Amino acid sequence: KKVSITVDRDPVATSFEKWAQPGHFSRTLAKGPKTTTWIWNLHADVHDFDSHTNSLEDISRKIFSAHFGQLSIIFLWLSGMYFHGARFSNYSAWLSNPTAVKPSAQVVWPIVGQEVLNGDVGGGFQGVQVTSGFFQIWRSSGITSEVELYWCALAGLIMSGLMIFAGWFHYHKAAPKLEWFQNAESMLNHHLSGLLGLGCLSWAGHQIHVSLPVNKLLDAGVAPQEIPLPHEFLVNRDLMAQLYPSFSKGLVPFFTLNWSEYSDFLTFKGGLNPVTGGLWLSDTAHHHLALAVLFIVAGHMYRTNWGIGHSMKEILEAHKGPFTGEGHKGLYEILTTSWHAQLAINLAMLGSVSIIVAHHMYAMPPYPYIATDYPTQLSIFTHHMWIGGFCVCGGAAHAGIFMVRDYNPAQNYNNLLDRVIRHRDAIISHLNWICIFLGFHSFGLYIHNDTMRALGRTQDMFSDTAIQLKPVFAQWVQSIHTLAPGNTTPNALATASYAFGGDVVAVGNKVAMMPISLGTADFMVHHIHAFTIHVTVLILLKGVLFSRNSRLIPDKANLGFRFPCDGPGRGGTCQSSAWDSVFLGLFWMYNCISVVIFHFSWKMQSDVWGTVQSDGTVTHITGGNFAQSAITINGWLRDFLWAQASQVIQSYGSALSAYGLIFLGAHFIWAFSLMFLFSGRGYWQELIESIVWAHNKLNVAPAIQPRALSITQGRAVGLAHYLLGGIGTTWAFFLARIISVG
Amino acid sequence: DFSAAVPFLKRPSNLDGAYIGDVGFDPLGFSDVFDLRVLREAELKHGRFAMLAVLGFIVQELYTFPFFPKMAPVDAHDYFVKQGGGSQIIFWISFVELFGVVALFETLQGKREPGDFAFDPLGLAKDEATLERYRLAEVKHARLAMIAIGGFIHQYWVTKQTVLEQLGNF
Amino acid sequence: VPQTVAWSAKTGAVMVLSNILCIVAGRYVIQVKSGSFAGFGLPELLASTSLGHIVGSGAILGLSYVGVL
Amino acid sequence: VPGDAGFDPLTISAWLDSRWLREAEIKHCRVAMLAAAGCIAQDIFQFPGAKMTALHDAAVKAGSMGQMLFWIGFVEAISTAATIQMLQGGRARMELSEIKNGRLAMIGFSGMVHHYFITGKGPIELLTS
Amino acid sequence: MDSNFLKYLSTAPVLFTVWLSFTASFIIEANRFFPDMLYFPM
Ligand code: CLA
Ligand code: CLA
Ligand code: CLA
Ligand code: CLA
Ligand code: CLA
Ligand SMILES: CC1=C(C#C/C(C)=C/C=C/C(C)=C/C=C/C=C(C)/C=C/C=C(\C)C#CC2=C(C)C[C@@H](O)CC2(C)C)C(C)(C)C[C@H](O)C1
Ligand SMILES: CC1=C(C#C/C(C)=C/C=C/C(C)=C/C=C/C=C(C)/C=C/C=C(C)/C=C/C2=C(C)CCCC2(C)C)C(C)(C)C[C@H](O)C1
Ligand SMILES: CC1=C(C/C=C(\C)CCC[C@H](C)CCC[C@H](C)CCCC(C)C)C(=O)c2ccccc2C1=O
Repeated sequence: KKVSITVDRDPVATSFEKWAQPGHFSRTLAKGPKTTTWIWNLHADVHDFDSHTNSLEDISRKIFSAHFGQLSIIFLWLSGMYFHGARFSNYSAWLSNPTAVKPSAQVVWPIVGQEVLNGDVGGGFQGVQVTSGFFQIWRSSGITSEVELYWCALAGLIMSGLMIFAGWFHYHKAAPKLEWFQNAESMLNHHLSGLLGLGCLSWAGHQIHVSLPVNKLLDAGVAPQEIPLPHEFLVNRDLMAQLYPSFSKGLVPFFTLNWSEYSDFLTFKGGLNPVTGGLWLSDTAHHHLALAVLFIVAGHMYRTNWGIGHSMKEILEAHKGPFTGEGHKGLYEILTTSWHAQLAINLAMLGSVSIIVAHHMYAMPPYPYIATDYPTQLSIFTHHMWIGGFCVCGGAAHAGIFMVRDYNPAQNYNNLLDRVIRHRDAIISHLNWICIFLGFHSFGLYIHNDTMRALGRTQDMFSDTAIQLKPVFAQWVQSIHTLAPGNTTPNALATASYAFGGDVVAVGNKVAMMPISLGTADFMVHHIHAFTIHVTVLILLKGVLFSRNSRLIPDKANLGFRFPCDGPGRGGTCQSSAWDSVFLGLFWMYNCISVVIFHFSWKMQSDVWGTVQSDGTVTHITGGNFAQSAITINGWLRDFLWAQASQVIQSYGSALSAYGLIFLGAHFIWAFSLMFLFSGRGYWQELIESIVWAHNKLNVAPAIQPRALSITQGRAVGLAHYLLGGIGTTWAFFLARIISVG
Repeated sequence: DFSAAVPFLKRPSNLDGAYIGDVGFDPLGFSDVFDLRVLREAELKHGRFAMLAVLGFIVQELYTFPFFPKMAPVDAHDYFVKQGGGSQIIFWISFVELFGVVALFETLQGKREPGDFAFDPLGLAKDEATLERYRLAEVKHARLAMIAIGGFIHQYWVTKQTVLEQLGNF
Repeated sequence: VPQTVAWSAKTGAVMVLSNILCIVAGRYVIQVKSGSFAGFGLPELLASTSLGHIVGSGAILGLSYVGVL
Repeated sequence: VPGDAGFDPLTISAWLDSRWLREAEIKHCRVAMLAAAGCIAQDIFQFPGAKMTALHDAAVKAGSMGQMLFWIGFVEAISTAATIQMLQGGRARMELSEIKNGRLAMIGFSGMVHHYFITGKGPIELLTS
Repeated sequence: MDSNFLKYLSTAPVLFTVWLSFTASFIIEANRFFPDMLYFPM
C-alpha cells in the first residue's frame, strides 16, 4: 500500500496580516518600493511559485489550491451564463421558433443612449444577440424552461462555493505532502477511469433518459410546455417504450450481451438530423457510452497498490534502440519533479485538442439548430482557434522555463533530451530551410498571380482556368470518406460529415452543411498554413533548444529564462532569451491563426453557407467568389476585407454600432502597441527626467521614483496591446458581418 | 469521550460545554472548521426570528389590526411586498442589523457573549443561576421554534389551512 | 446491424472459457504477485476475471457477428 | 470476532478492513431481518389504506417510499459519521444470535423475492396456495 | 473591524478601484437624472 493519503494538518494560518504586506512572497519585494519598477515586479512574478520557494512540497500545495480557485471562477461564470439565460433571455421564444428568433441573453441599461444596443432579436424581446451557442446546448440537454435554468444557475453557485472552500481547506487546514502529489499512476488511473469514464457514462445516462426523449418530442413538433418533465421519463417506462420500444426489455439485453436490442437509441446513423441540422443524439449517446468503456478500461493500466499494472518508469526505460542512446530513461523523474515540464506537455495537448474541437464542430455540427445559426458557427470556430494557438505557445514557454531551470545534465546523460540538445544545429538549420522553401513556394505563388493578373496575363497564373495546382491527395481522401458508408464502414448509414461529399442539408431554408470542394485556391491557402505553422515552430523550438547556451552566449542559463539581453557586445545580443522567442512566436501564432480564421470565414461564406431556393440550387453569402479571387493578394484585400467590412463600417445608429465602435477601438489599441514595440527604454527614462524636474520645481515629486518600464516589460506591453488590438478588430469585423448577413 | 446526545458518536472536541445547550451534537463537523461564536450568533438569531414568527403566525390568525385587511400570513407576505409595509420592516431590521454587525465584531474580538445585547428591560434575570436556566430555555425554545415555523409554512402550502384551523379541522 | 443472440449455454460456454483462459494466462504473464496455489490472491483473481469478461464479451459479440454464435 | 466459523474461502478479510466488513454485514443482517419479517407480516395483516416487489412502485407514487428514503437517508448520514469515526480510530451469545438470524434473514429474503419472480406471490401465501 | 483587513482596503489598487467606481457612479447618476447636458444652461 505505497499509494497512501498523507496530509499536514493546519499548515498555514488564516490571517489578514500578509494581505496588508504586498510583496510578502519574495525577499526582494518584501522590503518595499523605492522605484515604480517594484510595482510591476510585484505583479509579474507572483504566481511564479518556484521562484519564491525552494521546496517542491509547498509549490505543489500552492498549485493545488490555485486550481481550486480557478475552478471556482469557472463555476461562477457558468452559473452566470445559466442565470442570464433564465432571467434576461428569450430562450422560451427560441424553443418555440428556432429558425426565426435570434438568441439574446444580454440586456443593457438606458444611460447615454446606449439602449440602441437592445436590438430586435425576435420573440418580443430586445437585447444583445449572443453567439456562444448556449441556447443550442440547453435544447440538446432538454431544458425547455427558464425554471430549470434557475436550478442550473444555483447548481453552479453551489459548486463555486464548494471549490473556493476546498482551496482554502487544502491549503490552510489539510495540505497534502509531496509524496501524495508524486503518484502519477494513481492520478492517471483516477483521471482516466473516474474523471473521464464516469463522466462520459453519467452524461450517456442523461442523454438516454432525458435528452433523447425530450428532443424526439421537440423534433416531432410538440410544444415545449406540452413535453413531460424529465423525471416522468425515468419512472414511467411505458411512455419511454412508446418513443423507443427497446426500453420494454430493460437491462436484460445489456447484461446478457444481446446488445443489438438497444439499436433504437444506440445507433450508428452518421450524417445529420434533417429536422435540426445537428448530429443524431442517438449517435452521441452511443459515442459517449463507447468512450466511457474505453476510458474506464484505460484506467486499469497502471500499477498502484496491488501488483497488477504497469510501472510507467519501466515502460519508458525499456524503449531504447540503436539511434537514441539510453532512450527515454530519466523522463519519469523529470515529469514527476518538474511542474513546468508537465505544464509544457499539457498546454501543447490542450491547445491541439482545442484546434481539433474547432475543426470537428463546424464539420459535424453537434447541437440542434447550431448549424444554421451562422454567427455561432463562426464564433465558436474563431474562439477555439485562438485558445488553441495561445495554449500551444505556452507549451513552448514552459518548455523553455524547464530547460533553463529544472533541467540537470547529471540525470540527463545520453538520453533523448541530451541528444536533441547535441544536434540542435542540424534541427534548426533543416527547419530554417523548410521555412524558406515553403514561404517561397506558397506566398510566391500569390505574388506570381498578382503580377500576372496585373500584367494582363491570366493564362500564366496558378488557377483552375490556367496552370492548375490540384489538391489530389485531399480530393482523394474526400472520395474515400464519401465511399465509406456501406463499404469500409459497412454498418454506417451516412458519412461522418457532408463536407466530404454527399447531399445538401437544409434547415429553415439555410444550408446546414454541404460538400466543401477543394481547388487551386485551397491548395495555396493550405500551403500558406503549413508555412506559418512551420516558422512558428522554428521560433519556439529555437528558443527552447538554445535556452541554456548558444555559440553567441555560452552561459545563457545563468542569466535565466527572461533577461533582456547580454549587452551591446558580440555585435549586440538584444532578445537572446527563451522568453524573447515566446515573445516573437506569439506574433507568428497571431499571423497563422488570423489566416486560418480568414480562410474559414471566406470559404464558408462563399461555398457552403447560404439559402436553398427553387430547383434545389443554393445562393451562397458571397456567391462563390473564393475560387477565382483567393488566388491573388488583391482578391483577399478587395473581395474579402474591403467587401465584408461594409457591415462593420455602416453599423452606426443600429444595434451593431457597438461592433462599429470596438472595430475602431481595437484599431487604435493595435497602433498604440507599436509605440511600445518600436521604441526603447532609454528615451522614455530621459523624458521622465524632465517631467520629474517639473514636479521637483513645484515640490510635488513622488517618493516612489518613476521609472520607464523594463526592456522585457516594454516588449510584453507592446505584445499584449498588439494581440488585443488585432484580435479585437477581427472579432468586431467577424461578428458585425455574420450577424448582418447570416 | 463520546457525545452526550448521540452515544456512539465521539464528542466534536470544540464543544466542551463552553456554550449552554451543548449536548455534543455536531456530526457533519461545522465546529471543527468554523468559529463557534459566529455559529452561536447565527443559531440564536435564526431562533429568535423563528420564535417571533411562530407567535406572529398564531396571533395573526387570532387577531389582525383594523386598518389592515384580514388574510393568511403567507398572503400577508405577498400583500406587504406590494403594499410598502414589507419594505419598512426590511429597512428597520436592516437598520438594527447594522449595529448587529458592530455587535458581531465585538463578539469576535472577545468582549461580548454571542447572543448578548444587554436586553433585559423587565429585570427578569434576577440572579446568575436564573440567567443560566433562562438561556438554556432560550436555546431549547429557539431550536424547537425553528422546527415549528418550518412545519406551519410547509403544511400551509400542502394543505391550504392555517395552523389553528388545521388543528381545529381533521 | 450486427446480430446478437439471447443468452444461451453457448454464451455461458464462451464466457467460462475466456475466464479460465485469462486465469491461467494471467497467472504466467503478471509480473508481481502448486501452479495456481502459489501467491494467487483476490486482486489477481479479480484482474484475470475482469480481463476474462473483456475477452469473453469481445469473443461473444464477434462470434455472434460472423455467425458462429 | 463474533460468529467466526472460520469461513473466509476467498480471503476478502485480507484486502478490506475487518471493521468495515463487520459493520456492513450487521447492517445487511438487520435490514434483511426487517424486510423478511415485514414480507411475511404484509400478508398476515394489513395497515389501512393499503405485493412483494410490485408494492415498491405502488408505494412510491403515494410518496411513502420517498418519505421512508428521506428518514433512512437522515439516519444513514449520522451512521456515516458513526462508521467513519469507527474506522478512523451473557451478551456475546446475544450478538452471535443476532448475526446468525441476520444471515438467515438474508437467505430467507433472497428466497422470497425470487419465489415472487417464480410465482408472483408472497411467502406464506405461496405456502397456503 | 480588523486593522489588517482595513490596512488591506487602504492599499493603492483597492482605493483606486473604489474611488473611480464611486466617481463613475455619480457621473452615471448625474447623466441619468440630467441627461444631454451639452452646455451649462444659462
Ligand atoms: C461571472 C460572470 C458574469 C458576468 C460577466 C455578468 C455580467 C453582467 N451581469 Mg450578471 N450575474 C452573474 C454573473 C455574471 N454577470 C451571476 C453569477 C449572477 C447571479 C447572482 C448574476 C446576476 C445578475 C443580475 C440580477 C443582474 C446582472 C447584470 C449584469 C450586467 C451588469 C452588471 C453590473 O453593471 O452590475 C454592477 C453592479 C455593481 C454593484 C457594481 C460593482 C462594481 C464593483 C466596484 C466591482 C469591484 C470588485 C472588487 C473591488 C473586487 C475586489 C474585492 C475587494 C475585497 C477588494 C452584466 C452584463 C444586470 C443585468 O443584466 O441587467 C439587465 C442585473 O440586473 N447579473
Ligand atoms: C475519481 C477520482 C477523481 C476525480 C474525479 C478527480 C477530478 C479532478 N482532479 Mg484529481 N486526483 C485524484 C482523483 C480524482 N480527481 C487522485 C486519486 C489524486 C491523487 C493522485 C488526484 C490528484 C489531483 C491533483 C494534484 C489535481 C487534481 C485535479 C483534478 C480536477 C481536474 C480539473 C478538471 O477537469 O476539473 C473540472 C471538472 C469537473 C468535472 C469538476 C468536478 C468537481 C468534483 C470534484 C468532481 C467529483 C465530484 C463527485 C465524485 C461526483 C459525485 C457524483 C454524484 C452527483 C452522483 C478534477 C476535479 C487538479 C485540480 O484542478 O485540482 C482542484 C489538480 O491540480 N487531481
Ligand atoms: C494553464 C495555463 C498556464 C499556467 C498555469 C501558467 C503559469 C505560469 N506562467 Mg505561463 N503561459 C500560458 C499559460 C499558463 N501559464 C500561456 C497560454 C502562455 C502563452 C501566452 C504562457 C506564457 C508564459 C510566459 C512567456 C511566461 C509565463 C510565466 C508563467 C508563471 C508566472 C505567472 C505570473 O505571475 O503571471 C502574473 C499574471 C499577470 C501579470 C496577468 C497579466 C497578463 C495579461 C496581460 C492580462 C490578461 C488580459 C485579459 C485577458 C484581457 C483584458 C481585456 C481588455 C479588453 C481590457 C506561471 C508559472 C512567466 C514566468 O517567468 O514563469 C517562470 C513568463 O515569463 N507563461
Ligand atoms: C510582410 C512582412 C514580413 C515578411 C515578408 C517577412 C519575411 C520573413 N520573415 Mg519576418 N517578421 C515580420 C514580418 C515579415 N517577415 C514581423 C512583423 C515580425 C515581428 C515579430 C517578424 C519576425 C520574424 C521572425 C522571428 C522570423 C521571421 C522569419 C521570416 C522569413 C520566413 C521564411 C520565408 O518565408 O522566406 C521566403 C521569403 C519570403 C516569403 C519573403 C517574400 C519573398 C517573395 C517570394 C518575393 C521575392 C522577390 C524576389 C526576391 C525579388 C528578387 C529581385 C529583386 C531583388 C530586384 C522571411 C524572411 C523567420 C526566418 O527567418 O526563418 C526562416 C523567423 O524566424 N520573421
Ligand atoms: C426494512 C424493511 C421494510 C420495508 C422496506 C417495508 C416497507 C413497507 N411496508 Mg413493511 N414491515 C416491516 C419492515 C419493512 N416494511 C416490518 C419489520 C414489519 C413488522 C412490524 C412490517 C409490517 C408491515 C405491514 C403489516 C404493512 C407494511 C407496509 C409497508 C409499506 C408502507 C410503509 C410502512 O408502513 O412501513 C411499515 C413498517 C413498519 C411498521 C416497521 C418498519 C421497520 C423500521 C422501524 C423502519 C425503518 C425506518 C426507520 C425509522 C429508520 C432507520 C432507523 C433504524 C436504525 C431503526 C412498505 C411496502 C404496509 C403496506 O403498504 O402494505 C401494503 C402494511 O400494511 N409492512
Ligand atoms: C428577551 C426579553 C423579553 C422578550 C420577549 C419575547 C417576545 C419572547 C417570545 C418568546 C416566544 C414567542 C417563544 C415561542 C417558542 C415557540 C416554540 C417553542 C414552538 C412551539 C410549536 C411547536 C412545538 C409545534 C408544532 C406543530 C407543527 C409544526 C404544525 C401543526 O400543524 C401541528 C403542531 C402544533 C403540533 C422581554 C421583552 C419580556 C423583557 C425581558 O427582560 C428580555
Ligand atoms: C419563499 C417564500 C416564503 C417562505 C419561507 C420559509 C421561512 C420557509 C421555511 C423554511 C424552514 C424553516 C424549513 C425547516 C426545515 C426543518 C427541518 C426539515 C427539520 C428536519 C429534522 C430532521 C431531518 C431530524 C432531526 C433530528 C430528530 C431525530 C429529532 C431531534 C433533532 C434531530 C436529531 C436533528 C414566504 C412565506 C415568505 C412566501 C413568499 O412569498 C415566498
Ligand atoms: C510609453 C513607453 C514607456 C513609458 C510608459 C510608462 C511609464 C507607463 C506609465 C503609464 C501609467 C503610469 C500607468 C498606465 C495605466 C493605464 C491607465 C492603463 C493601465 C493598464 C493596467 C496595467 C492597469 C516605456 O517605459 C517604454 C519602455 C520600453 C519600450 C517602450 C516604452 C514606451 O513606449
